[PDB]
Order: sequence, then structure tokens, then C-alpha cells
Amino acid sequence: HPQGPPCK
Amino acid sequence: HPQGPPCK
Amino acid sequence: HPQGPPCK
Amino acid sequence: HPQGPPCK
Amino acid sequence: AEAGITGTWYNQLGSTFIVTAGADGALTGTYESAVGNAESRYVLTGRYDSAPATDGSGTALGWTVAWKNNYRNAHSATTWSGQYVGGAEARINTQWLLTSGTTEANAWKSTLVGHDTFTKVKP
Amino acid sequence: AEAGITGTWYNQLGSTFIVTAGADGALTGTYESAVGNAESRYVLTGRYDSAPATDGSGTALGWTVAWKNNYRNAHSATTWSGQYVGGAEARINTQWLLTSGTTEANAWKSTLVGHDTFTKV
Amino acid sequence: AEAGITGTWYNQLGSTFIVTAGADGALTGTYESAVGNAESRYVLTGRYDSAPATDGSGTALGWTVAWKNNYRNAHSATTWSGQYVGGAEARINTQWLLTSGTTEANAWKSTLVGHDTFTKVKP
Amino acid sequence: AEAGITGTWYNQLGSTFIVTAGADGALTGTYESAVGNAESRYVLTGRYDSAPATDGSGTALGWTVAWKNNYRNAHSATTWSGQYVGGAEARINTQWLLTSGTTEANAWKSTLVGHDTFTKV
Repeated sequence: HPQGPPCK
Repeated sequence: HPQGPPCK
Repeated sequence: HPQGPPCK
Repeated sequence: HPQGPPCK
Repeated sequence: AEAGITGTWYNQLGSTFIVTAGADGALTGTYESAVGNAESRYVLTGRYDSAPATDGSGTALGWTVAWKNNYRNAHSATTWSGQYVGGAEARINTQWLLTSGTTEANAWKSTLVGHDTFTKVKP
Repeated sequence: AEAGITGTWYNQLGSTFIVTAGADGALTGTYESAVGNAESRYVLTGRYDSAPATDGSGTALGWTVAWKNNYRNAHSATTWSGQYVGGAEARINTQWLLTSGTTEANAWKSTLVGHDTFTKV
Repeated sequence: AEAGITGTWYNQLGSTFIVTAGADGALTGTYESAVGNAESRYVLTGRYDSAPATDGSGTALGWTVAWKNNYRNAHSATTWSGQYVGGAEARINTQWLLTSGTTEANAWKSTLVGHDTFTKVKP
Repeated sequence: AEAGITGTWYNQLGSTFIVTAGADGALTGTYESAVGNAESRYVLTGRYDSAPATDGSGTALGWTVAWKNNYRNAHSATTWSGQYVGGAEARINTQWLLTSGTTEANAWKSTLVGHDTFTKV
């Protein structure tokens, strides 16, 4: 989801 | 409060 | 999830 | 209310 | 869909919600308190998913009302977050947060949570 | 202070919120997600108290973001409700609701609730 | 009052709540999922105001269920906060928070909020 | 860690929470309010996951406090829902609901929601 933190 | 019902 | 309805 | 901070 | 949301809706407390959904995902309208004459109208602005899923899934949307107009100022704002479910009996099911402006010390009890269901009455 | 809301704010997750506060209560801007990226940007619209109390209270406000833009559609929308406190360390303290569009069957777990604090740092 | 709360209740999803209110403000019982056989029972514990107000005001209460028993473990817990309203049709109106155990990175979406209304069926 | 919940925790408001976690999921203790004081103490009861996932996830738990003791009755109850994360800096991150007993007329604004973070410091 764009509301959460990065998927790094 | 304008979000609640009419008063008594 | 046990808090939701039965499944399909 | 007892859940809030002190009334100091 | 925009048409489906556009119109007049009422909730279980007797408040009035008049909204127009624009093609860009925008929501504009007025919110009115439960009964209470004419000067109980407040401006509302929100957004909705203008491209929901096929399926019988609801359309997510949300809006905000700052309870200040030319007659009153309650120093608070409410936001409703929910889904629009169309059909012959269309409904908008929401959960809302009402936050009042407080001092640092009462900030802990500045927000109320509740839920409202709206029924459509006019297009 | 009144138009002290206008500016760029960041939250603890790294999202950026850029808003313009109009004199009459409107809030307009962009909300961008993770990485910064190109269109990790979404439009936001809200409202705030343009005549807050003259007591040291914060300013009530709220806004919404529907998670759809020309590149992604997450079929959900988030609303943030809270207050602005200005000063040396201005912050916007919020609680939010994220509702996803579901089928009736999943409607019971359609909404997540959280809290975010935004600062201009 | 304790009697009034003691008994079996069901909510709109078909889940079962069996509670006993003790004179000290304690709540103990079992919660069961919507239909779904026998091993869908979980322990619940809560508290209520054992000395509410006279008036037609509800009795505040709340309870928690950790969704782990001898058959399943969903790594989550739900708490219901609401009011018991007695009368010929007694109801418990609540708002609930369901939190799942997550890693630091998904902590932001660890909690769901909803509302349930319970109707009393047995004493 | 499992019985790492047991102990004395404090939140950002200054309230103290003392709990005992039983091996099977129970949470019992005292919650004391402002000043410390004598019976600014209230009983709390809850439940937690006694077999959390073996992945670095936090432990789900929740508890309730009805605000009545032999000295005061605030005709309300609060429930905290959240998770425990242990380690060097153990914390219990929660969101809570405080419902007051009202008449039907005021039922719409009977519940407040907030969040608290407890640490052993």
C-alpha cells in the first residue's frame, strides 16, 4: 500500500 | 454539536 | 478469522 | 478522568 | 461510480449530506445537522475511488467537515472514511473521527470515534 | 499560526504531505508515498478551522486521500483527523482511518486505524 | 447490573458471547466464532462498572479475547469497549480494535476497528 | 520475550501499569493514575498471545480497566489493544477506546480513541 513505508 | 441529534 | 462470519 | 495526566 | 454517489443522503441521526462526485475522484457538497433550521450547513470536501473494482465490492471514499460556518464555530473537524455500496438501496457505510482543538494537556481526549450509515433519498 | 499549515510536512514513515491552507478553511495538496518517486503522488483535499480559539488550543483539521492516481489504484481511501500546533516545533498530530472497498463478506475488516505525527523536518 | 449482563449474547455476524459478571466488576466467559463447530471457543476477561448511574444511562464495560486456544492461534487480540443498555430488549453496543502481531515494518497496519451490537438470548 | 510483559510500565502521561502475564495468556494487574497517590489504582485484566509467531513479530495483547474503585467511579471503561516488542528497549504500543456510560441521546459521542506507548522507564 502507498500509505506505508518503502518496500526496501 | 452539529453532528449529533436535535437537543431535548 | 474467528471474529468474522462463516466462510463462503 | 483518572486516565489522563495530573491536574497540576 | 460518480452518479451513484451524487445526490442527498441521510444517516440514522437525521443529518443531511448533499454531495456531487466529479469525474476526477473529487467530492464536494454540504453537510447539515439533524433537523435545526437552515444555518446548520457546513462545507465538505472529500475523495473517492473513481475506478472501483467488478465486482460487488464497495467504492472507498472519505470526506471532511470543519465545523465552522458564518453562524457557528465548534473548533473541531470530522472525517468519515467508508464505502459506497450501490444497488436499489444504495448505502454509504462509514467510521468517523471527530477531533476538537484542545490544549496540550487535554490532547489525550481530543478525538471521538463512531460509525454512521447513510441512505440515499435524492439524486 | 493560521497559515502555518501551508508547507511540506513529513511523517514518521517517510511520506511527504504538501498543503496550501486557504483563508476560509480549505486544505488542498499532494500526498506522496514511499521512495519519493514520480507518481507516488496522490491528491488530497480537506478542511480546517480558519478561526481557531484564542486560547492556546491547537487548530482542528482533517483531510482525505483516495489511493488512485494515473499509475495505481489501491481501492482504498484514508482520512486523517487531528490538530495543528504551531511554534518553534510545529506538528500535526493525527489519528487516521483507511477503508478498502470490499465485498459484504469482508466488510467487517475493511478499516484499519492508526496515528501519525507530521513535522516540517 | 451483574444479572443483566450475565447470559448468552449474539451479534450481527452470528458470533456467540457467554459471560458472567461478578460482584467485584469482573467479566469472565467464552467467545465463539460465527457458526463453525465446537472448537471455536476462546477465553475472554473484562471489567464493567458494577455501580452505574439512575438514570437511563448505559453501564460501561469492555473485554478482551486473544485468538489462541488449543486448536488455533491467529496471533491477534481484540478488545471491545461499549455500554450495556438493559430493558426488555437488552443490548451491548460496542466499538472494537483487533491488533495482530506484526514486524516493525507492518506495524502501521496492525490494527482494524469496527463495531458490533450484541442481543441477549439466554440468562 | 514471553514473560517479558511482567513488570512495571509507564506511558507518556505518567500512568503506571503493573502486570503479571500467566503462561496461558492471562494478564492481571493494577493501573494507577496521576500523581501515583493511594487509590488512583484500578484493577485491570486482559489476555495476550502466549505462543507468538517465531518470526520477529510483536506479541498481541489487550486489557481493560473500568474506572471504578472504592473511592471513585468515572462511569467509563477503557480497553487497550496492541503488541509487545521486547529487546533492549521493550515497549507496548497500543491504541485504546474509552467508552463512558451515556443516555441514548449522547451515545453518539460516548467513545474517545487514542494511542499510548508504554516502556519500563
